[PDB]
Amino acid sequence: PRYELALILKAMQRPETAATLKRTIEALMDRGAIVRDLENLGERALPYRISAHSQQHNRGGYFLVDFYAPTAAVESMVEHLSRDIDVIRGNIVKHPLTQELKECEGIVPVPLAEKLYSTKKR
Amino acid sequence: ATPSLRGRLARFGNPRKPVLKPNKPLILANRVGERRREKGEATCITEMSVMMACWKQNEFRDDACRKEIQGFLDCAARAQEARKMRSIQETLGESGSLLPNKLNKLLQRFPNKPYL
Amino acid sequence: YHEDRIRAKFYSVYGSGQRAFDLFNPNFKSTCQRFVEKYTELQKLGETDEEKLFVETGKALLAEGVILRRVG
Amino acid sequence: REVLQLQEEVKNFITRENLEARVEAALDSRKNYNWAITREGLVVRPQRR
Amino acid sequence: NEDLPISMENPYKEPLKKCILCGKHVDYKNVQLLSQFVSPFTGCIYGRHITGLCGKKQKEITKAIKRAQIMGFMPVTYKDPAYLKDPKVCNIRYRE
Amino acid sequence: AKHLKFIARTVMVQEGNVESAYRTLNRILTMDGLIEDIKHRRYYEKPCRRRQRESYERCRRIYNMEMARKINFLMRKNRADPWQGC
Amino acid sequence: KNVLKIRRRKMNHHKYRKLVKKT
Amino acid sequence: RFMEPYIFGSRLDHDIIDLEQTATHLQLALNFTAHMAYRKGIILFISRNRQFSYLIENMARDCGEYAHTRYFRGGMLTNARLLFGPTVRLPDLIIFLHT
Amino acid sequence: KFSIYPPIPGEESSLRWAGKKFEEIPIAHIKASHNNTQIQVVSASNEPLAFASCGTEGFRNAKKGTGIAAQTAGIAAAARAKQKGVIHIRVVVKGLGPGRLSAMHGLIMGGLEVISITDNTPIPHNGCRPRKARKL
Amino acid sequence: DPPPSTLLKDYQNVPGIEKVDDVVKRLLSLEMANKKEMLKIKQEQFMKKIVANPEDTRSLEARIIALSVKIRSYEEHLEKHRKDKAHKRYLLMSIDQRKKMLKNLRNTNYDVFEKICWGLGIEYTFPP
RNA sequence: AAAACUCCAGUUGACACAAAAUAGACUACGAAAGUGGCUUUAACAUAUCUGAACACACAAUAGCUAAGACCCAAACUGGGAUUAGAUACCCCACUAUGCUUAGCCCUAAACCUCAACAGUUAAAUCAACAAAACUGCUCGCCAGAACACUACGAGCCACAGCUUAAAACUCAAA
Ligand SMILES: [Mg+2]
Ligand SMILES: [Mg+2]
Ligand SMILES: [Mg+2]
Ligand SMILES: [Mg+2]
Ligand SMILES: [Mg+2]
Ligand SMILES: [Mg+2]
Ligand SMILES: [Mg+2]
Ligand SMILES: [Mg+2]
Ligand SMILES: [Mg+2]
Ligand SMILES: [Mg+2]
Ligand SMILES: [Zn+2]
Repeated sequence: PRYELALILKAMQRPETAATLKRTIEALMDRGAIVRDLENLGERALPYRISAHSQQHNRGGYFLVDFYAPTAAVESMVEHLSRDIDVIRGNIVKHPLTQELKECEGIVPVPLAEKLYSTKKR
Repeated sequence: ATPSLRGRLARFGNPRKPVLKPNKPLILANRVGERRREKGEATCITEMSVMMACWKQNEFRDDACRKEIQGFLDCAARAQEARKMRSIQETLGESGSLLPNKLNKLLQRFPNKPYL
Repeated sequence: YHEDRIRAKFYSVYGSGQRAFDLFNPNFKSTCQRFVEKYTELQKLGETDEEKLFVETGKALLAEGVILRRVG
Repeated sequence: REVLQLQEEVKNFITRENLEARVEAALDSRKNYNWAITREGLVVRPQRR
Repeated sequence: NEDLPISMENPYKEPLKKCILCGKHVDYKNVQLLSQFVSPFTGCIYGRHITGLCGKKQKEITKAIKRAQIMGFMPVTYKDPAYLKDPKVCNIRYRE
Repeated sequence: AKHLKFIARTVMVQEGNVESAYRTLNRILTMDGLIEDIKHRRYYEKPCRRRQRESYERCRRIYNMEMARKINFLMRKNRADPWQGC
Repeated sequence: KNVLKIRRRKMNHHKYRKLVKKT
Repeated sequence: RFMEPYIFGSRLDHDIIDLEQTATHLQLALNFTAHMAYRKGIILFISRNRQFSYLIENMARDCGEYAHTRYFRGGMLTNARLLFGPTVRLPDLIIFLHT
Repeated sequence: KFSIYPPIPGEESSLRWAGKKFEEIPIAHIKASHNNTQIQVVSASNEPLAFASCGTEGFRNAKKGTGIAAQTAGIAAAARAKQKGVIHIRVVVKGLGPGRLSAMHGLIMGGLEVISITDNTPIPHNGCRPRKARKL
Repeated sequence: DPPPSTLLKDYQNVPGIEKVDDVVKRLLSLEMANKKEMLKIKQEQFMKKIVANPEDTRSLEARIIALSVKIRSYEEHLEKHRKDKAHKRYLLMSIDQRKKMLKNLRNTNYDVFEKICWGLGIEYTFPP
């Protein structure tokens, strides 16, 4: 099946991030994962001070790696990502385009659900 | 908007766990409950505090802290007249809400008939 | 009835007529009744497409002497 | 039709010789998956600021 | 004779109201859409009656919100200050 | 404590209006459900009592909404005496 | 109201437990 | 519930009373009320309705009959021996304009 | 005009108070509990400047969780802050209790100015297990 | 054990196979797929080898094959995950249902019964 | 009000092997018990029904052993206030326990007390409440009570127990 990867790095502009992306692509190709495309979300700002490997990070970027990984290499990829130092965090999430958009008609006013008690004068 | 009440009560046609478990039967009455009033206020304390502070700082004479004590007296009189006008208005005047008497009268005018 | 569907289509396209509905006159012919009568007399000829029927009904209403207030 | 579409789409992938150019094009490009909505249901993208 | 009513498909039926996010795609990467459904002060998720969506729609919305908060794409206890000048959709009553 | 500082639950004061801002903050906290949540978590609540209290709150809210809708529907006939005697 | 039998059974069980704890 | 054979159909959540059997029941109603006054009978109009309480009282007054559009006491038509006098001729026909 | 939201530290922050912005304003933390409250004024560079509570005056036992004691503690803290030059403060409320606004009123009456009322109640998200429910 | 690349059911009776390259063959296989695909492939192979016509889905033989596939899957999940009570109960119930269906088949048709017993290898034991 | 700690209290920089606000105005999954922080994998049976105490498999939490951590809550414990007496209702610190691995008798108000499979109410109409009342097939129970969630017997990885289950005596009862 298809999966995604929200890769989070530190602040290195070009060389170190390119090297980490090269290492990730090599690991994916060695673990039997066909890399499709790559989406760059740009260097943004972290919503909170993260405490990953050793140092505290407060200014990192985001990357998206699209690939087709089998159902036996996900744990190995997670271990390889956790073993990295320049990688803050990264969860392997399946691709959202697999689940198609289900059709709907909206809401509907539910009537008064009667027929719950007896009809005695009491 | 009122929420749904389909699969809430434990009935014969509900093969699931009961969501809502009321103690009284869900049958609306024709009376409005009495509103709450006269609670613990304990207001107007900063004037007394500053008066005690002025009395403790200098001497315990009356001409030393005249401003603080006259402000405390004015605040106490204002609180008293405010309580008086509140007790006067809360017996015939309705602001925002309505009087429970007219409410229960209107409910008795159009009562509920659950027994069909 | 079918005139109910015709009036539904008329209210969906145009809307409320400029004349006030007088519920006291038994023979009160409003804009909806005239539209239904025109649609019926045009269907009695021999047309199937609803768009052509609607256009012909609008032309007949504009020719009989009334202003069609449509929401464009 | 689906397998023909898949065959036409698979022509643009990443293997072994397309790595440096691909990472350069990725670093030299940005994408924005953020878009707002209104009360009427229209899609408004913040890229018009 | 011919003036008798016929039980048809019940005319005078207005089309059912859709939703503000029915013909769209709910994803966790979208931060603006996930932040427009949260309080700008305490960062609380509004109820079902405040937003005005269905069951599956609100479920996907809150799941995407939680995924973005866990993975690291949107604050939890507060709202991003750069997403404040946006068209309000939820029904509020405070501030005044 | 890893998030930002003065952003969450932050108001402003306009020309010394410190009581209005405090009342606004209190209303926001009561609408978001935080003071009641703290008062509930002040003591450990058992899951049985938790479910019972939740069901009680839900049924009371439903009854209050029904009564409010009935009052809003019946307020249209809150007139005087159009027919004297009779 | 309707718990007298349950209280009697509880008292009997308590007496049985006391007898078991004794000897 | 007891209003199915007396209603033709529904026109936008509005019950339409059929006039086919309505005229048949009205002819039998007017025939039963005509022979009552023709054979020296008492007709009482009881209709607790404040909206039309003035028109009913004047119709029974000009025709020499009786009306009762006010508050109906408890033991009136039943315990008529302790609410008026010794013996009171009970009306053999009572018309209800508003049930 | 006048946005209730706080200014961002990012671009141009257009609010000035005594020649200073908003991030360089000293903080006045208040920890109001169910029976005692403490008021400490800390500068922007995280340096203690003043500290006044109910226990550092003369109140003992349950007399610390009152409005008068909290007001006196706030007045004392405001005076100790004015003795060194603070003027502008940022009140931080921590926890609930009777003396929740009395400390703020005392800090205001002491001679200080409050421009932002903040509160960071440590509400646990199903965190630690509290004590058992007492039998009243 | 089917090979990792053997074109599953959804991509089997489709024209154009020799013209397909390698990446599409590797993606449309059993490596980047789901275990349900392998189970369906095993069921189809069993229905093509053992019984004759595989089009009859509502027949008893197809139900027996499906229950056997489910039993094998539950046994694999149990030998892979030890502490699993719900899956063990489901496996026992599936075994009981398969045994009851085999009993019914033997009572109504012994030929296909013994054919299935020879094919799948299982033997209907008489309950004591 | 004690009593407890004065290596205590306060903002800040550095930190988890339990629990997962706001989505909870949702009725969802699962045979039931039970289950709502995120990510990945396997997966939730049966194209007539019922059907075990002559069987099999699960089953809230409470109790044990063999290996460890231990903020917090808390059986027991010791101290501190009132009462003629308080081993409890109020407070302080802690153990067994709530956690991870494997093995035990399987305990409940296991209460939605309503056995499962299907249907109905203008033919059928209920002592009274509760959740209005009935048609076809099938398993276990009842017919006064305490005695007795009781000894023995029959089976148990359990040796203060679990499953099944009486006799003796009293009364006009409950
Ligand atoms: Mg009750
Ligand atoms: Mg855990
Ligand atoms: Mg069976
Ligand atoms: Mg311990
Ligand atoms: Mg502790
Ligand atoms: Mg157990
Ligand atoms: Mg239960
Ligand atoms: Mg039972
Ligand atoms: Mg049964
Ligand atoms: Mg048992
Ligand atoms: Zn929708």
